[PDB]
Amino acid sequence: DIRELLSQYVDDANLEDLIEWAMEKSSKYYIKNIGNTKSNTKFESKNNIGIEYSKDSRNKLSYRNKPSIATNLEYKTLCDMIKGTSGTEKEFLRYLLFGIKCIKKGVEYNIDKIKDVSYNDYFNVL
Amino acid sequence: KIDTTHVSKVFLTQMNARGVKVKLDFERRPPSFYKPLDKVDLKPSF
Amino acid sequence: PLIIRPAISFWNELTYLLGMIVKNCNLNADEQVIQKAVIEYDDIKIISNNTTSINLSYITSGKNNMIRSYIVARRKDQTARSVIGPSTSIT
Amino acid sequence: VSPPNVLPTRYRHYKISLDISQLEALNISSTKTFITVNIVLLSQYLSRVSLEFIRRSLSYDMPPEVVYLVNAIIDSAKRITESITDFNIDTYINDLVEAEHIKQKSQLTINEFKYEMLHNFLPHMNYTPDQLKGFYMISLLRKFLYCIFHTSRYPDRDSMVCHRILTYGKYFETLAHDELENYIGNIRNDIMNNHKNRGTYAVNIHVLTTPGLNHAFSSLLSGKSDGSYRTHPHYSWMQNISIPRSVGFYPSVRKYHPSQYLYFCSSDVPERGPQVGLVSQLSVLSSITNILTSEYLDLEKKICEYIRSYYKDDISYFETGFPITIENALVASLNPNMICDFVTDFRRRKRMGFFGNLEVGITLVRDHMNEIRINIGAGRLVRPFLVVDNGELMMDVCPELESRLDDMTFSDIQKEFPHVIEMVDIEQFTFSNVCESVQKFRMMSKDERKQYDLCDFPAEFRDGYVASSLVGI
Amino acid sequence: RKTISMLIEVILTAAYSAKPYNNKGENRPVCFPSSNETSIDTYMQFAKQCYEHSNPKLSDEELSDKIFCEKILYDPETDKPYASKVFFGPIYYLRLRHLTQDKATVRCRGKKTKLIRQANEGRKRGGGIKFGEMERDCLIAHGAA
Amino acid sequence: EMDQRLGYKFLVPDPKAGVFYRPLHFQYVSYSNFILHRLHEI
Amino acid sequence: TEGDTIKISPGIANSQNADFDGDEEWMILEQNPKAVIEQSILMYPTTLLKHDIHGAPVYGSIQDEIVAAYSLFRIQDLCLDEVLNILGKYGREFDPKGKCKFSGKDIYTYLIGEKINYPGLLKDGEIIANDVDSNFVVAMRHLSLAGLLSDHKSNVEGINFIIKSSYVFKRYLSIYGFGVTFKDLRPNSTFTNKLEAINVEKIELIKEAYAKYLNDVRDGKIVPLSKALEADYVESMLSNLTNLNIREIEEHMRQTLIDDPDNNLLKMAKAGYKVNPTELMYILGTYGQQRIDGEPAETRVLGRVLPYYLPDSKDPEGRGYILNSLTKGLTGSQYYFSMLVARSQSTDIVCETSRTGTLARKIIKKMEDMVVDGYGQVVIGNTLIKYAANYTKILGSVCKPVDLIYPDESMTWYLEISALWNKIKQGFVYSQKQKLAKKTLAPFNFLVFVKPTTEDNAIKVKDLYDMIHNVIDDVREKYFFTVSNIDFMEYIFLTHLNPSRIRITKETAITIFEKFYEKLNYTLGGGTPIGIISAQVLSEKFTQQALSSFHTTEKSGAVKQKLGFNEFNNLTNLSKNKTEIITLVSDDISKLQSVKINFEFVCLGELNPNITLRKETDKYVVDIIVNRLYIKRAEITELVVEYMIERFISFSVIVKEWGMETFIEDEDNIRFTVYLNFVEPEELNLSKFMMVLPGAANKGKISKFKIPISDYTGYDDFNQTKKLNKMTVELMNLKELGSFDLENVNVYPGVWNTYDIFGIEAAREYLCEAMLNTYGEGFDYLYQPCDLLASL
Amino acid sequence: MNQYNVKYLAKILCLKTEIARDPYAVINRNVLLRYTTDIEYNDLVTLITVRHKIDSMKTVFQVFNESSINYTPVDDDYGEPIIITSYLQKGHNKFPVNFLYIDVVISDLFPSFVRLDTTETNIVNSVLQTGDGKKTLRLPKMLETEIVVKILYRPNIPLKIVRFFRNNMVTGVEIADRSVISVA
RNA sequence: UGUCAUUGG
DNA sequence: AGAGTCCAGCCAATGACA
DNA sequence: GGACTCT
Ligand SMILES: [Mg+2]
Repeated sequence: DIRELLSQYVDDANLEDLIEWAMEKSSKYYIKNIGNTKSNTKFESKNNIGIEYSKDSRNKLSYRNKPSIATNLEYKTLCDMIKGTSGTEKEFLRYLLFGIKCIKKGVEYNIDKIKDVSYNDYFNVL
Repeated sequence: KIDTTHVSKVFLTQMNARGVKVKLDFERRPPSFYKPLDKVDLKPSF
Repeated sequence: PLIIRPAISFWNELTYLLGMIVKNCNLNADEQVIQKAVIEYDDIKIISNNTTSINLSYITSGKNNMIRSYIVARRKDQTARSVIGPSTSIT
Repeated sequence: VSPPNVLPTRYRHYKISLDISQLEALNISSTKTFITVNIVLLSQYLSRVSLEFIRRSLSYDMPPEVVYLVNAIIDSAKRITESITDFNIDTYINDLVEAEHIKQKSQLTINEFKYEMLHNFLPHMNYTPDQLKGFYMISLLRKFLYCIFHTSRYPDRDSMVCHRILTYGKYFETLAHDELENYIGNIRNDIMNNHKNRGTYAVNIHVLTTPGLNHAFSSLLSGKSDGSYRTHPHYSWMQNISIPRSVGFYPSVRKYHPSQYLYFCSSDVPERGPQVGLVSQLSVLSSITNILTSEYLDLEKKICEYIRSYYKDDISYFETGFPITIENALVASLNPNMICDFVTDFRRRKRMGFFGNLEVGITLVRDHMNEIRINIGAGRLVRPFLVVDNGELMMDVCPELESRLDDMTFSDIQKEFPHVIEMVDIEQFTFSNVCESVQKFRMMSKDERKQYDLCDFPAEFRDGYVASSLVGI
Repeated sequence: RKTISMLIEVILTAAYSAKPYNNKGENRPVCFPSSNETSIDTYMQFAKQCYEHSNPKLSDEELSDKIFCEKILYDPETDKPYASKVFFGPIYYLRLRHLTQDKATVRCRGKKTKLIRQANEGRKRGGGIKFGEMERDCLIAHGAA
Repeated sequence: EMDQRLGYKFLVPDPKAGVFYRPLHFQYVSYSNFILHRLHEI
Repeated sequence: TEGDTIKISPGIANSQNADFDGDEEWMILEQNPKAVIEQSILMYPTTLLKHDIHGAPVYGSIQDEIVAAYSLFRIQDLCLDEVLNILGKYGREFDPKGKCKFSGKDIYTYLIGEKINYPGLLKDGEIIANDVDSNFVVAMRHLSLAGLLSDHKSNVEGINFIIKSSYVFKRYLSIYGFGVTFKDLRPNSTFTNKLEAINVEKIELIKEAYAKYLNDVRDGKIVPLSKALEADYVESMLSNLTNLNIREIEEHMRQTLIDDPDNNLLKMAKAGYKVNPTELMYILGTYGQQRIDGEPAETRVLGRVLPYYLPDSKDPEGRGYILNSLTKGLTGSQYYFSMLVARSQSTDIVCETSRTGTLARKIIKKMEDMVVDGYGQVVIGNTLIKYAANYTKILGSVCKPVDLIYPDESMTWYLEISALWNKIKQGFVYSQKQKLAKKTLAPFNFLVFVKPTTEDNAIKVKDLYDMIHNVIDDVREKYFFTVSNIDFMEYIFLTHLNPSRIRITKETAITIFEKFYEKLNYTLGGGTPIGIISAQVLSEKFTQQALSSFHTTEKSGAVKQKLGFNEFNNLTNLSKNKTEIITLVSDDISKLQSVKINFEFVCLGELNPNITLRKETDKYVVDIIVNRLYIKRAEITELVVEYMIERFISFSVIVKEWGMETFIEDEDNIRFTVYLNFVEPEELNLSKFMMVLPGAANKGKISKFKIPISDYTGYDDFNQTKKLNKMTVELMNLKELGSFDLENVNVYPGVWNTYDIFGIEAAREYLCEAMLNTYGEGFDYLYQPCDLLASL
Repeated sequence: MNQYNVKYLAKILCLKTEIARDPYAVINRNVLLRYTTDIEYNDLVTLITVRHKIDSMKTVFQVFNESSINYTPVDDDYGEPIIITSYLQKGHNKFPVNFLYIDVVISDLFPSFVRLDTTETNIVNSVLQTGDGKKTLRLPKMLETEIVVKILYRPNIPLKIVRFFRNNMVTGVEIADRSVISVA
């Protein structure tokens, strides 16, 4: 049913490629809430301030503060992506929304085929 | 009659001075008798 | 007995601690001062945090206690100690 | 600590505490002799200047991750300012003085207590205006903010850049000071008890006729001043050089720190026992400075007269400036566009003997700490170096030096060829660019040589006298 | 142990013994510092100049044997040389303060301490050697109960 | 070679500056500063 | 003897860790008759010839006698008088058969005096090895000839070989001499000048390549690397220069020994005493990179170590790489870094000596009451620890680690051998399936009694199988009481006496099995202090490795199990409330990737973002321009970064309202734009948000170690392997792993999670293998002590 | 009980099925080569069908949470409900949630064990006799609340000795015995 | 009879 | 979550000091 | 300085 919205947003020439990439990279990179308590070494201090800020539980709210300042008004798949989608299709819609923004920007939507800067042309002497 | 070191007796008397009573028990072993045993050959059989 | 506190000779601590016990053993005397004398004769670290006081617990205090120093190890007669060297006439 | 012409000396150990949870409790805090104030408000009291000034001063040459903490502590200071209706800084300071005055249950009036509290603040800055005390607190806050983020680019506490060393006479001076104060205090206690027991202004001769100093000078040689004096072991003739040249660091630590490298022997360290990594040995070119009190006062007066006579309109840069301090006492605040014009000229006048001394340490701390430090006291490790002035070796521009060297001594070289050899201390050595060899200097381009301030002597001068007994280590 | 400077010290000591004086005739030492920056070939050239001042003509095998301090040594029993040349030369050698009779201890019988009635401690007092706890572990591990 | 001779000039005694024994001169000056001037000040 | 010194033999010196540089030794005389008999029998050095764990001889030859042994084996074309001069007082019963010219192999054949065989060493008494090296004559080596001679007859024969060998080697040194001169090391300046020019060419090539990379970053043509990867690249270039120096030193050693074949330095290098290409690289080549705590020396004040380098100097020579050698002489900075390593090693061994002593005393007092009882079992108190001591009920000095021969279908009885291998094949694949066992435990050294024989005189094949099977069944009944699995003994006797590779006579097999029954009957006895012997061997080994600095610290990307004494002490401490290294092995990488994404710590600040904010009416707007190569180097996506920032801003207290948008700036940039209004006071909360934003916007468990997915080749058996993916996580509990699809995944936790899930036997097994792994490579003989500790 | 920790329980219930058809079998992961599972997952009851491969015998286990237990016997049932408890409890059909955080039967740390019959128990008890009078050695101990004792359970055969087949780097397999002691 | 200092394997 | 408590290799040798 | 236990 999302092909209606995705043909509203972009052509049907790089469409199911976008769909399969968003599906497998959303089911691959799905992130839960993992740990980070102070009952369990040191990074750079500019990041360590925020890290030991985020270690404690009193700096976090008990329930999620929903966003208020309205963004993404050209692409209003967010209107369902707020709370109609919460399982795998939420991150699937997020990934295809990023792909739609990249392909309307006219640039590569993947990150695997953004190929590495090979640095062993500077460090291959002797 | 006991045959212990002098430092053992000094240690036991000082532990008695701390209040720990140390009481030793002795073996009144039953008198044992040697009886003859059968022949045992541990060499293998080929 | 006196065998745990012999006459020290060079030119006892427990005898002095018992004397400080018996210096408070009177009918017109509190149980707190007798209790403090008994405690610092037996174990000073119950009421204090100082070492080097020769009390009863000195025979069971740490590495230099009585068993580790004088029972499983001792200084012996018929002993010797010397520098070593090699020998070719010695197998 | 007070300057050495102020007897008896005053020690004041201050502490600044910072928490990201409580940025309003940025508390300067001593023990039983000072109040617990916000340091931004204390600098506002001493310097009499706005908080936007302190924000612009702490954010001038800082990386942008430090400016966030600067803005946070300035906003917490403004919040604790606005929390009281019509805030006055003198009223808040005096209220804290009143509160700890009645808290300490001291039997003293409030003018004496307030003068004793606010005049004995910073004994090393005892007779300076209070605005320089406030700007000293601001530069200390700046060093704290930099050390919070870049803690490895700050001098470690086990470093030799941070410490001074006691010689033979300093033990005797410390013990004489302690026993003189004990003698006068015993006389005072005896006089007070004579007035409060019998009622006549008298003193017993049994208290007065003993100074308490004979027994102290006898027990000074027992070494118990942790491990100063000891029984001389008569192992070798070399030990009479080995022991009075060895420096003990008595309690990270005991590992070989880079600050111990040039000024101490690398190989003459103990390898076992309780003092392993604790006792170092001076190099053959390393000395420890001694100075008299008369020379100290003349030297400090001449350096302040040089700072105020020249650069007369350019030493008032308290916002966006380099604080020129002499023995941690903040004296001036130079223009940031003049610092390399200052320090070099200062070195040009140190080797010329313009100040009456040749071992005046002049450290230029760049790298967003931004301070000029002048050290004149005793107990510093100094060493001769070869001067590189503007990209050329000054040893290589004196042609008569090779023909006149054998018929002249070291002081004759320092007087007649003054810009050839500089006496550099370990703090000035740590914060400068030194070249390792003259061969390594001469194999460089003529533009790489402009970066280097000094040049080193050969490596045989980096060993002790015990290590010079060995060959080819 | 990679003590390379000992060989250079023997080479320079032997080169001093060839020529102990300078060109003025005065006793000059050989500057070989604790942290040395002159190469080994400069010391070989100095030793060559010393040995060529001593004997004004040598075969170059003899000169290379004198510089490197190699010598053919002879077995004193059979009066025949060994297989290869031996590093042979003079060096400054040091005696250390650890003598054998300062450490030599023996006790048959002697005093006993008053409390525990075991042997006394010191070496001036003629005490015993402490049969410690690890020696007790060793005699337990031998099976000698 | 010139810096080595300049460094050797520090090690030799300096009779003009009052340095008769450089390996222990700072300790002599330390004790002299105590017993000649600073004890009089204290 | 003469003098005031206690004169010991040098042959016992390595047994006591003794030098003659001022060491003292003590004596005690215990003249009690029971003690006299026990001293005469049990503590005599002939009784203590073999080591009680790994069986190698405790006595042997030292430094000069090694090279004397080598040169005595290599000598040729001697007269009878020269041979008798070398032999000395042992030339009395020397038999010249019909020869007039002799060699050193004839001297060795006379010295051994037995016609025994051994694979790789002996054949009919002659040494069939190429050279005699330090593995042949030095104490505590696995190829000792005295060990083979005492495996053949008795400890008296091994002690006689040691005495006679030391006499003959010292007579060789008296006749021929041995000395190393300076001319053997550095005969001229040619090779050292060549290596100096090579090093000063290659290190300037390294510096110019690194400067080209730095200038390409500085002008902006490439994005910069992380500091860890940059340090790894420079580390690889300097390691390549070090290996080039090593190869040059090895080629010089080869060319010198083919030019001057009588070089004494290369003679003691070939004999196996203390000279290798690395020490000759330290003398003649380069000194290498000086490591402190596994890395170079850390940067102090002004981004440097010494003031001899510029502030924030990228010079690798100023971080501790030494270009000079001991022949050239180290410069001042190089001497600083060498002295830093030396004084660090001295401080570390002084700090570790007392800790090793405390742990040694604790383990000795725990294990000292564990003995072998009258039935061959290992007990302590009234608890049975092991059913059979040393898995054989034979002494550990008699037991021989023999080669494990995997089943081949060319063998005679491949079916029975493969059936036994299917029975015992577990445990031969270990170390998280990374290692396959190459050695097993023969009950005694039966290889010295094996003589080859032509197939007409050999024992019949079925009769040899009947003999092996009947002996192993009788032993399993009568000696192990039908409660111990000794199929490894039958496997050893079936593969090593296999007629497909060796034929033996009937009397050879009778000799072997009679010796087997003799070792089962006479060697091990009740009351053997196996616990204190194992504890002393473990304690002596970790003390030696701590005082010798044998375990070098090295840093890597993943979290690894540590090696050495502090890891051994952490293992025996068994502390509860600490994190454990939990290893996840899987055939498919998707199941490891799903846990690696969720557990690996990535923050916004380590992604190197470009964060800039500006105030606007109704909103403070923060633009976060991140680079996409930084997102790919973190192995995450842009949606992961968006989720990190969104989770932090949506759950924070100081933010009152917010709204997020994602812009595309390039294929090199992604702009996360946040619109914000903070909780009043909004300026202080603004500054606190801008301070904590690069760190608090994160994901995963906070740890200093990353989680890289490794891979290796794991064993299912000897003949079948598979590629396996590995992953290690520092983790306290096992609870948060319970939300993932961890099916068909091997999980190796620490000791307390293994106890709480799998039980006490798996905890015992983990403790065994983990305590063994702390000693390093080459210490498999410490398996039997460590098990004895773990079972305690 | 979730959709992931029921497959690990299915691997455990293959070993429980093997013990239910032969109490003196050797339990390791190789037993999993002789069985086949089918899982019907639901948040009230999960049905796990274990099938023997060659004999085609089926056994249906009904897996419940500790709170909601609705057990009526289905055909081919095990005879007792399998309960996933929150903590380690006493009972052969009560598996705690920590046992099923990972896949435990396929692990290298999963042991190989047997229950001894009366002949092997008599041999072990006569080996443990010290010969002197009525004195006896003791086996090392193991708690009854362990997954080995839960797998090895038989209703009228009391489990006192468990024989373990340890991995051994030098000998292959080693035999040990633990004695099962009581809890609560 | 114990502390402190220095040193050795 | 934070203080109390106990633990820190073995065997030496000199001298000074209470 | 660091690990175990009671609070
Ligand atoms: Mg030695």
